[PDB]
Amino acid sequence: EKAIPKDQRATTPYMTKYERARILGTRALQISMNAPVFVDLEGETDPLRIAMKELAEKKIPLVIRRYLPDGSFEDWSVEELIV
Amino acid sequence: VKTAETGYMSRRLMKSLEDLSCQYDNTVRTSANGIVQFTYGGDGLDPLE
Amino acid sequence: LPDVVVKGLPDISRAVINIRDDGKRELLVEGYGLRDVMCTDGVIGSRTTTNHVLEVFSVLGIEAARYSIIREINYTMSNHGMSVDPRHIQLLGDVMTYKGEVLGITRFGLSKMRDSVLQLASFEKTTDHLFDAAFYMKKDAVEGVS
Amino acid sequence: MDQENERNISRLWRAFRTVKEMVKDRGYFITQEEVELPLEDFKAKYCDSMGRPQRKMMSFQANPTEESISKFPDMGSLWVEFCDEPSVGVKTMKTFVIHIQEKNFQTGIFVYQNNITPSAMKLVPSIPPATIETFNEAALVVNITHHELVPKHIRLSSDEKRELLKRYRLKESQLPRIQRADPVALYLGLKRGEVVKIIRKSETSGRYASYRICM
Amino acid sequence: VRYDNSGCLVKREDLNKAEYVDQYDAERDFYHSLREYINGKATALANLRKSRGMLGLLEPPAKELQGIDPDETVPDNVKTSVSQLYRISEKSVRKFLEIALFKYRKARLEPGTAIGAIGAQSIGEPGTQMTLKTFHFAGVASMNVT
Amino acid sequence: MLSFCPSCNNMLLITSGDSGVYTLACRSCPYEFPIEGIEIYDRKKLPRKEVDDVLGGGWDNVDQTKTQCPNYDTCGGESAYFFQLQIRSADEPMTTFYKCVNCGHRWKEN
Ligand SMILES: [Mg+2]
Ligand SMILES: [Zn+2]
Ligand SMILES: [Zn+2]
Repeated sequence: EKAIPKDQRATTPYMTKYERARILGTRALQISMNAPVFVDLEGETDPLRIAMKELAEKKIPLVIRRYLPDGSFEDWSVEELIV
Repeated sequence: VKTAETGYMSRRLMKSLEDLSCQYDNTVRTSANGIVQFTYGGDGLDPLE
Repeated sequence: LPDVVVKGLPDISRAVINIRDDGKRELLVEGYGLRDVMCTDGVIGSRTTTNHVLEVFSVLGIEAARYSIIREINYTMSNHGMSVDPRHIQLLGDVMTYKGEVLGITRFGLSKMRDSVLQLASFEKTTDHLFDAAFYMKKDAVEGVS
Repeated sequence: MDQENERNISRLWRAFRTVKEMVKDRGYFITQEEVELPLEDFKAKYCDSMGRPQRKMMSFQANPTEESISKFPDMGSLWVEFCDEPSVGVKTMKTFVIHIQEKNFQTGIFVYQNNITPSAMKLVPSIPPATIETFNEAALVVNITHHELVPKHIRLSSDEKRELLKRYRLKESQLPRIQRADPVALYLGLKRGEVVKIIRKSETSGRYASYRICM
Repeated sequence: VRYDNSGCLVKREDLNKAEYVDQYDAERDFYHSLREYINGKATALANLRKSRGMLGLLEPPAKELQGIDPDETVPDNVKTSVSQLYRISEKSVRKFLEIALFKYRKARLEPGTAIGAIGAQSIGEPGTQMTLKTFHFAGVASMNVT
Repeated sequence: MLSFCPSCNNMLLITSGDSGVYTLACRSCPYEFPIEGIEIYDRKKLPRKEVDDVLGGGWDNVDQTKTQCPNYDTCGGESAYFFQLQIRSADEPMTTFYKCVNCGHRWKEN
């Protein structure tokens, strides 16, 4: 229940494949629910493709909460997780 | 015989190993949060990579 | 009378001397006694291994048991051109031996620490496990993927 | 005959070497002079002129070393006693317990000859200040910790166990277990809740450490 | 760092004492392997250099004239011959180290991986292509171990 | 033992008579063959079961082939003992198994 503060963070600084897939799914679901996007569609209508473009421009407004087995967690913004 | 035995060892080992996943502290644990490997393979390396 | 044992351990079906493609004439026995062979004179107990995992466990311990499991599986799929990464075998040995004893992948073995009555039912023996859980009033959480 | 006697003297010499090693790596004052004892010297010292191997005057006292006592402050001296009767009875077990109580020995090793009486399991677990490790001479002809298939088990102190359970943010129940009466656990005199560090070696991942807790 | 079992530094005389083995030891071995490979390449270059009569600067030099280049006395012939045979640039070494470190970092198991299920399938899918009956090469005539 | 009565040809048995005499008394018939200082003995031979040599290996009596094993970067093996089994369906072809003679590495080339 106690958040590990941003200054120290034990878990990997890289986005995992599962984190990428879940972020894309969540953002695509939000877009499919008419959420505003922060990228240039250039004619794109697919929420998944728009979410992929957002992830490419590193503009998805979500943060990954990685719970440790000991019950704690640390937050990693999508932008600060590197691919 | 192989067709008849397909899906038996995989199913049994699956029932055994379904819930073992890598944790964010690099430990392999059961779904009861009990440690099976403090590090995967004693190396932490994915065989796929 | 002509069936009693006067010499040799009463656990060996037969002993055979083999050659490991060298000048070394090892003997490997088709028996069920490992401690007796190790404590037999003229044999090195430092390097004397059986292929019975449960025998290794009873004689040498759980760590040697998991080593024996890993090596036996690696030998079994190394004789068939089965290129499986050894980490999968290591994980199998660890999951089989992490409770302190060699627990198999059978219905009795699965009742190790899981307590997941629904997972156990979906595996095998649904009704007996369900009735045991209802009678003991088990309170298994929902954590398994099953 | 003579073949039985010579095999018996060699076997007793080997078992004596094994218990010396077990006490030495449990952490006690035993060095290579009384570990590496040749069979001829065993005959010279612990074998009567008659030749029949006696198992009373090689029972010895083991004291903790400075390093062992510093790591584990609570560890008394050790009394390793060898039985002579194939089937041990209540009387000799009672006199062994009396010896333990009267000499204030934190533990006592009882290496019997052939078998142990059924009544022992009611009688041995009654010693508050101490404990008794019950052994068989054939079960320790060869010490298993010298086997190529047994990784080096290192028992951890209470401070080390606390440090491990904190570095991993763990409870004891989440640890992998090693059984009471496990062949290596008995060799090391492990107790419930005592964590052992296992140094195992792998071909594709090198040397790495795992941990087990005695239950 | 390789702390103790109690969390203290190791005295650099017990660094590999084998009760201070922990995690990060595979990483240490990997770094040592990288150094060993680079040292093999450097030793090959040095052996070629000294086989040409000129100095094989395997060890760093330490003298008053250590500033001057030790290839001035060479008459422009074996210099270009050695550069023809082995020419290891600093950019090349740095690129190799970057690639190797990147690959090792990428090879680490990712959290959340269903590693147990992956291992189960990796051990069981090979178990479908193997015969239940034990088939042996014609002429082995060894003990029929399954 | 395996002795039979001359009268009824039933099997003879040793019976303890008076003064502990071991006679060859016949059940089912009044026949008595006593032992007056005579040694009735049955001797049957048994096999010697001699020593056996080292097992070794008869791999020279196996079918090699001309194939380079995947572990050609460790050992230069161009031969492999083989046997072919059609563990595939009748529509599929046959599968071949191999074992390098230079390292002992087995693999199925299908
Ligand atoms: Mg087909
Ligand atoms: Zn008759
Ligand atoms: Zn080969």
